Amino acid sequence: MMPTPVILLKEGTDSSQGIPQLVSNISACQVIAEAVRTTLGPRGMDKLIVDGRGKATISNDGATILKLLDVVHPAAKTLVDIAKSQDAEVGDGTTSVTLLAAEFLK
Amino acid sequence: MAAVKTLNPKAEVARAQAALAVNISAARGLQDVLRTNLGPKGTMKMLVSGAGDIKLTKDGNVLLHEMQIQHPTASLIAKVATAQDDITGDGTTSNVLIIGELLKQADLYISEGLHPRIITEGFEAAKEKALQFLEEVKVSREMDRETLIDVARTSLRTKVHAELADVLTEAVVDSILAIKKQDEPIDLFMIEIMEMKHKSETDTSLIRGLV
Amino acid sequence: AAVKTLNPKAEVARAQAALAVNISAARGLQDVLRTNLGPKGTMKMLVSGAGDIKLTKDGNVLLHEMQIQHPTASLIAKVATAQDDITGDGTTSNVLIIGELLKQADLYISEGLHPRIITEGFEAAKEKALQFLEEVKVSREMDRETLIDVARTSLRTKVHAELADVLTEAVVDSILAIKKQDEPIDLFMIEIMEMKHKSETDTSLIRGLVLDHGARHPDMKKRVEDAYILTCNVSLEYEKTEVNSGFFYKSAEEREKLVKAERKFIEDRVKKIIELKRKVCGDSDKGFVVINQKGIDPFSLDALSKEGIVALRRAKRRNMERLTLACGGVALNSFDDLSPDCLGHAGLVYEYTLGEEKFTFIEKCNNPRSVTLLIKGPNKHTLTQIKDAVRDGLRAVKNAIDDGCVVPGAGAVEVAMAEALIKHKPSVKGRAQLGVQAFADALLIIPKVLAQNSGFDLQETLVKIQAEHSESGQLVGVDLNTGEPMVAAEVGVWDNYCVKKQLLHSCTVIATNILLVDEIMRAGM
Amino acid sequence: GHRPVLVLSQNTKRESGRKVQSGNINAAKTIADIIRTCLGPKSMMKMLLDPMGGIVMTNDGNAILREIQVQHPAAKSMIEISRTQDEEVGDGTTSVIILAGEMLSVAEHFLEQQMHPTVVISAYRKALDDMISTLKKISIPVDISDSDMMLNIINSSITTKAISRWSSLACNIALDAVKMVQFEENGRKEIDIKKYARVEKIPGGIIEDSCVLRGVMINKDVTHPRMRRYIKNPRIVLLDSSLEYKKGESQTDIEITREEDFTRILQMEEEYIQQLCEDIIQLKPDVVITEKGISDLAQHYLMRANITAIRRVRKTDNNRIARACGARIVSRPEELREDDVGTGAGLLEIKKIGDEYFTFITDCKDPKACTILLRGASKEILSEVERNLQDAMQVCRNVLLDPQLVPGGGASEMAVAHALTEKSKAMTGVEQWPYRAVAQALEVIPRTLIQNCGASTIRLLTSLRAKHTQENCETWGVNGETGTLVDMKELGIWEPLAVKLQTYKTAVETAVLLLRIDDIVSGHKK
Amino acid sequence: ALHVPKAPGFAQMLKEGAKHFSGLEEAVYRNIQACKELAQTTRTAYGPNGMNKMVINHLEKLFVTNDAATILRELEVQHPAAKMIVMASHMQEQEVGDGTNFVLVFAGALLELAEELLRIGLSVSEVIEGYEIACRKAHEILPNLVCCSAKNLRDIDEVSSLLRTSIMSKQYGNEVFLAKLIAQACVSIFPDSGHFNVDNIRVCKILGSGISSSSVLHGMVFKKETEGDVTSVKDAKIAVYSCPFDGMITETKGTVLIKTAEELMNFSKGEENLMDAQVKAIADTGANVVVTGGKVADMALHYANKYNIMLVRLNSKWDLRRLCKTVGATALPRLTPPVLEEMGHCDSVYLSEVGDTQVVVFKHEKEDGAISTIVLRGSTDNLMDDIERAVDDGVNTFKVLTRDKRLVPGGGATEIELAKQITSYGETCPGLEQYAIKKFAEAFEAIPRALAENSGVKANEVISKLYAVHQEGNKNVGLDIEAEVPAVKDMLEAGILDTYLGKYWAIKLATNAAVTVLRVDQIIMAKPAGGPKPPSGK
Amino acid sequence: ALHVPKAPGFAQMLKEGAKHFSGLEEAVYRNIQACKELAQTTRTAYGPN
Ligand SMILES: Nc1ncnc2c1ncn2[C@@H]1O[C@H](COP(=O)(O)OP(=O)(O)O)[C@@H](O)[C@H]1O
Ligand SMILES: Nc1ncnc2c1ncn2[C@@H]1O[C@H](COP(=O)(O)OP(=O)(O)O)[C@@H](O)[C@H]1O
Ligand SMILES: Nc1ncnc2c1ncn2[C@@H]1O[C@H](COP(=O)(O)OP(=O)(O)O)[C@@H](O)[C@H]1O
Ligand SMILES: [Mg+2]
Ligand SMILES: [Mg+2]
Ligand SMILES: [Mg+2]
Ligand SMILES: [Mg+2]
Ligand SMILES: [Mg+2]
Repeated sequence: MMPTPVILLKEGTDSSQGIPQLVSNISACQVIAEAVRTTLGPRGMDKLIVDGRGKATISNDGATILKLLDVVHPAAKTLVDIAKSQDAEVGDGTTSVTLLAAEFLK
Repeated sequence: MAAVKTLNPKAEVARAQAALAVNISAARGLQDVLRTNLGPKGTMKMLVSGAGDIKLTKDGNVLLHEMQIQHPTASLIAKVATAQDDITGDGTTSNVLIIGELLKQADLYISEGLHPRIITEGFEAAKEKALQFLEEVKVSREMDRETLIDVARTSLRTKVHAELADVLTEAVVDSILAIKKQDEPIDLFMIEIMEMKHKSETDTSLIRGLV
Repeated sequence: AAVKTLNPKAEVARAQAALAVNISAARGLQDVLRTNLGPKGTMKMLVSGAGDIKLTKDGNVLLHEMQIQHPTASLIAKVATAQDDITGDGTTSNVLIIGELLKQADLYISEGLHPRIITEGFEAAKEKALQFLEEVKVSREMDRETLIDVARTSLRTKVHAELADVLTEAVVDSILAIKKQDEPIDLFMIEIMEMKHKSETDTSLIRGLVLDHGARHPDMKKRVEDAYILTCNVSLEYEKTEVNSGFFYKSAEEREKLVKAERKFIEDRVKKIIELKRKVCGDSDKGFVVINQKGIDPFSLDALSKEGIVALRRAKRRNMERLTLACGGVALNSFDDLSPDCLGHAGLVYEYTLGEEKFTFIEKCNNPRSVTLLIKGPNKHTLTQIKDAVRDGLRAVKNAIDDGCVVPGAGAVEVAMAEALIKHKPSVKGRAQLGVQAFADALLIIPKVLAQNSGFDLQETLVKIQAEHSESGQLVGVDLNTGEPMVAAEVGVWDNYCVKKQLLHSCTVIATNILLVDEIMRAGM
Repeated sequence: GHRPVLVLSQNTKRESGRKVQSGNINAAKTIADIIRTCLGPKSMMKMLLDPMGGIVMTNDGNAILREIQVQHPAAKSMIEISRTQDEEVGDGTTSVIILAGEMLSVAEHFLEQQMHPTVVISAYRKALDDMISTLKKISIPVDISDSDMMLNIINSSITTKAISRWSSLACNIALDAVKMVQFEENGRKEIDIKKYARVEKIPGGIIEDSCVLRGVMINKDVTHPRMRRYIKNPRIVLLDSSLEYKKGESQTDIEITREEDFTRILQMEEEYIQQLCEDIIQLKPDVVITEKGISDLAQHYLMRANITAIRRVRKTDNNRIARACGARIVSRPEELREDDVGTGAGLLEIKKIGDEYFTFITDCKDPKACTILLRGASKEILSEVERNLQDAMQVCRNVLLDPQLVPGGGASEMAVAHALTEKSKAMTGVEQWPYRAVAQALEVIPRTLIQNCGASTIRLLTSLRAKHTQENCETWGVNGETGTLVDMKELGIWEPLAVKLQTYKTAVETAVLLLRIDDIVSGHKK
Repeated sequence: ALHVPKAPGFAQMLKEGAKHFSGLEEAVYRNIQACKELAQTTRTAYGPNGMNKMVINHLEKLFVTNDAATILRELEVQHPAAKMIVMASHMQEQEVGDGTNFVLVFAGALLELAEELLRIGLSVSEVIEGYEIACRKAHEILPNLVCCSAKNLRDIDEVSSLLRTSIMSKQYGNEVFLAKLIAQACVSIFPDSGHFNVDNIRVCKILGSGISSSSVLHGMVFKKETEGDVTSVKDAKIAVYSCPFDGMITETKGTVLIKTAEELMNFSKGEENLMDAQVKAIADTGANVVVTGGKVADMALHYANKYNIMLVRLNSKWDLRRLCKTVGATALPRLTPPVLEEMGHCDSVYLSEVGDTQVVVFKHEKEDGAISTIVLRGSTDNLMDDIERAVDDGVNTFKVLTRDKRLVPGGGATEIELAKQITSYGETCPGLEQYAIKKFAEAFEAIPRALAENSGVKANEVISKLYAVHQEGNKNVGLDIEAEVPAVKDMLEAGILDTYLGKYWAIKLATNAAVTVLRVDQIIMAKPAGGPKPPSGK
Repeated sequence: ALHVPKAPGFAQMLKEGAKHFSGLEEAVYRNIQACKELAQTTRTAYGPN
């Protein structure tokens, strides 16, 4: 890399490319799936999430948990989006969609 | 911008016309300051150091050393004048003036699209012809007392006041003639210079001995 | 220093320092603007604080977009601004001549000469040069070919050869369209409109008006073949009473009656327009176009559209005069007594849509006295550059038309003037001959810079041209392709006589005033 | 706790004694030295940097002084006296500053020698009285009907400015404008060049095209393009009231209960506009100028009668138009009468200069107001030319008011100095020494002229003094260009007596004022 | 001897934050480097095998796309020369709708080869002249490279086949289904008159069922609910009002002046009766659907419910005009009943529930109408946005085909043929312009090179094979992306065809941008400002 | 047009803390004023009184 007195893009622009960035995307999707993994089945459990104001939400629904997480990873947001889509179209299976997508990527 | 500034971001660079203009501006500033030194009718300069010591002089080398200057071209011209003073002991002001005027006259043509190399070639040819002419015009003479008196006066009148110069002329001529041996190099280490601070400036003289 | 003693926070440059500061600033400006001169000059890209990109070659545009905070630069910029405002050309030459005058004057001042003698020599040389310029001008009937040559001379120095060739015909035809015999040319009647949808060579001349707004009603026709034009300045939208009226009703029916009667004032004028349209054209072939400087509310828009009338609102103020001159109607501030004799005529009116904005074309006028130049280009900076180029070309053609004389270009008149000044120099008494020589050398800057930009050497080209001029007596300039002397009059390189006279006067005055400044003060704090 | 206790407030400084007098005199000398080099035909210009980003490149002393901000109160007093000299007579601004500085310089010597300032002030006042007497004695009359003499006087006034190159044109412009502005009504003579001799500067063109117009010129265009831009012999009606419907002063609200009232009220607004326009038209004018807006309907009604309208003209411009074309500004058009209609303009022409429209009401017959159209290289050049023209017009009006002249080129200074010395030769008290000091300090003007010319000050000044010691040599001065002694009857450099009297009085009074002062106190609030 | 001062003149007068670059090395090479960097940034997303890029702009908005124009728009490009090239790409997008990546890569290749020519000794003027000559030669050659024409635009199969190539570059895996959808939508639009309006195709994005569930609707879909009790109409007679569904009021000021008890007791009853009469008059024309652009009064809604009138409120006027075009209605400015010629008609208007969003559907049974809507389904918002971008590309391709029906082979066949022909023309030209012409011809190799690089094969072998085949005399042979090894195949038979107008405008704009960048010799940059955008951008 | 730059040459080459006074008014008059001030300070202690 060279200083290039006049830069192409403005300072602070971060770029990630190649195989490592897609492996990182897969890892982020794995993390998102793990965030709701335990809430599946008749022996599933509930998660408690506290927002900034201090109110807590207790839920077994995968879509609710994913919405309450402030996910900012661009690749990991796709799992939240498909969970919302499954909730909208069907209403059930919002955990299975994330588990299956992350398992495909893994 | 430049190639150098890419490798070293905090680098100061002047390229081509910029560098030439910087050098010529520094030379012209030095010439402008040292113009008033030349000749017996030149003006005395007043130099005050950091500690507050007062130094009055007209010498070109002394003024160059005592100006508060931080320019590279000034440093080179100061080195040239220092060598001039160390070897010949005279002509430092003329040295600076001629360097500055040479640079100005060269810039007179370089600004018209002429390459500096042609100017330097002309300078070399003119220098050769000038050296030949100077060899032709020199006046070979038997260095009697009168000629040495005239030379010493021609230097000291420029350096100091006319009456003090008249005294110092006889002083230096007699001092040189005393220590001179026939067909031998003159050793100036054998003329002690001692400073006393009680009488007037015209009371300086030559002692045929040691103090 | 006295000022610093009275005001500690004061900046002062006195005598030789003042002269050096002024001359250094002038030399820096000249060094920057040297590369602009001539069609072979280089193009500069200017980026503003907001990142706006501007590509230009004007001396004035460059001067304003240069990031300079110098007093002498400000004075020279003001001189160039006046030059551009009046003559419209010669700003780069203005800066170059000012800088070279200052340099030549400093050449003698550094030898102990007082600036007053140099200024006297400058005055004498300026008088002689003006006399020679009067002698050398070519008074010719300004036919189309000469105007084409002048416009090409300006535009080739301003833009690429093909774009210059297109703009030459466009500018000359636009000027000739609005020209009236022995009557001053009003450049306000040539509208300049920018569209950003095609190539730069698509710029052309529409013998009519192009409006940057279209009909606001979807049901109005988008193309009208034979159109009556009604240029009006009457408000067709709802207006409130000036004296705070307000309504008072006691029932819903009364409110409905008041609502219906609230718009009768506007409906009366809309009905007058509709009745006039019905009277003038009882068939659907003829069309009616209403161009209103004021607004039209949706109710009146619908009422007009139901009658097959195209209505445009919020037109430009100058567009009233432009439409009156082009279509041939009468701009109306009221509909008190409107008759068919107040209607203009257009042989084709259609609306062109480009992205979000819409444009209206009013073409096929009988004999339009106001035309429009449609600037087209793929980029905004291309449009701005073409706009500057057409401004310069219009100014050059108008100047050439104003006084029938025209001056050969390519620096030929500079060389001839310098030779005449050298010949006249012995007649000048005193030491002002040095000032005269400095003025001649400063005048010689234009062929020097032209040869330098063309890639040749200043000394050889200049001496060749001067020898050719002295041997034959002809007006020979610089051939930018070969470097040999060339007769500018025969080839077709022309310069405006008024531009040269203004150059001489302004450059001499500003150089004389700058040379006599012995102090710059900043003590107003 | 335990805040300090003290009599005067904090940051209240005070200096007293010889220090205050020395500081005041040094401040005055510094102010004089600022503009010392801007005197004479060979003066060099100074470039001033305005705080608001502007540039003032001028040679006038008053402009330079007023562009400089100072802290010492003595310098403030010097700037004030320069401004007063500029306002009173129009020139002599850089001479009075130098004279005051020299007088204070020669008073400092007596202050250092145990002389009370009151004695110095008394000697200064006696000297000033004798200076005025001698100046009135050595004066000569002038025939104001002789145009050549007036032109020569204006030339001598403007030989020191940057306009000396076009001196002939400048003198003609100044004389014509001053004679045009000259007015007399109800037995009161008046030359108001501040309000009726307007200078308009248009950058571009050449200065040789600048001229004084037999009329006025404003930067205005027709309200509507259909109006004529060229009328041969226009009948001009001037207004200072709106030609549009406006709300009344009292609070007014309408109440509408029937259908037709809204349209009726709008029609009444239109009818009021029509009535106003008809009232204007009844006088059959050719052009209407007002200071307030004109409605579009009013424009239509005026155009129906073939009348050109200019919308928003400033009050001063409207007054100048009224004076030039013989009109009378009216407010209510219903009270317009035939006398108020302005006939006398010989042409109305609205032409285009550069990219702007300008209205010309020139060719007036016997106009009492005029505009001076200036063309030039740039704005700063035009500003300096305007300042020089102001100096020329002020000198011309001073000569018209007082037809006396005194020799220039320092001749008056040396003549008055010699007369004062001769008078002092009979003085016996201690006051004679400051008296002679003032007499000799008067010689600073020819010395400054010689210094600016570049000649030898000592030899030329001694020769001038020896020449003035003779009998008929009160008109012998110094040539400021060639640096030689010459009789002012040959060179022709004469200046108005009023200017010299004002300069002398202001210089002596400033010296007295600054000598009276001691014990400077500062730092207090208001 | 410690510091290097600024040179007297312009260097000292320059402002503290300003920057000045002059000369070849300091200006032209830097501009070429910046443009090459931008081209390299966008290169990888070229062709059917191009890869999407996640771009997050300054507002934390995520874009997943392989559209070059969108990527350049979201990127915050600061270098002025790269800004100029981006302007050229956006102009190409506006004029045609496709070929932005072609413009970018061609400009980058042209500027790189221009830098090479400048380094070997050529001047800027010579390079520019050679580039212009070669561009004119290319525009002359291009009409001869046309292999086929559309020859029919009212056929679903033909239009789908034509748009397959256009929308195969994006959504490579499933382009046949999207081509069929866009073909149906475009054929519904484009009436007997030759004019085709791009804005007549609307896109509705509803989450839930994957993009395979998308469909085309001959009408309008609005994401809202009816405001009344009626939710379905079978023979709709829409009446459209631009005015609020309420009794109109005076524009000046309304004041109910009551002077007696009777007026006070009768005012509300009279207002109710008046509004009831107005609604009954509207309903007496048969209008069973009322669409308004303003608010709806409570009494108005009550009386609409009483008379079995469906109420739909369209907040935006653009939607109102689109609905008027769809159903052939007239936006009445008053609440008067519509006359027979200004009442809209629709085969069916009903309230539906797609996914989890309530929608109001204006449905035409006929396969015609002024406006047709494409209903996009998907599991992600970004996916539907990318599908919408592909739909826009297909619609723009159809518009271009309506403008000009000529087609040129894709897959790099046209670029290789142009390069070969321009190179052959290069030797015939004596003088220094031959180098620039040859470099202009070589710059066309960047298209097949990028395609081969993205497809995962060796670009050099592909280009060698393409030259061999084109020298044999086959001008319709391009890169075969359906292979694991460098291979070529005929593009006319494979149906991979590019529009003639797209290539023409892309070549012209790229050449103009490269030449204009080359013309710049000095750069004077002002100090950057931290202002919160000019007011022009709102 | 808001600041006065240093004159090219010696003025720009001068060090940051250095001072240069040249010419009659700038040097000789200032020196004479300083000497006069010193003499004034010592003057009042001259003679028996
Ligand atoms: N084709 C040409 N051949 C030779 N000289 C030309 C040609 N065209 C213009 N010139 C010269 O170039 C000058 C124009 O330079 P230009 O860039 O217009 O500067 P400015 O805008 O300040 O006039 C004219 O003086 C003219 O003599
Ligand atoms: N040609 C001349 N020769 C000699 N003295 C002149 C000449 N012209 C003007 N003067 C003198 O210069 C003075 C005017 O100088 P000026 O710059 O106008 O100062 P001020 O602004 O104070 O009037 C007058 O007193 C006059 O005597
Ligand atoms: N099936 C295919 N086989 C080979 N090449 C193809 C195929 N489909 C499209 N292409 C090529 O892809 C290119 C289009 O790239 P694209 O990503 O659309 O860039 P742009 O949007 O700038 O046109 C065309 O030049 C075409 O030759
Ligand atoms: Mg479940
Ligand atoms: Mg020596
Ligand atoms: Mg030009
Ligand atoms: Mg005066
Ligand atoms: Mg594409």
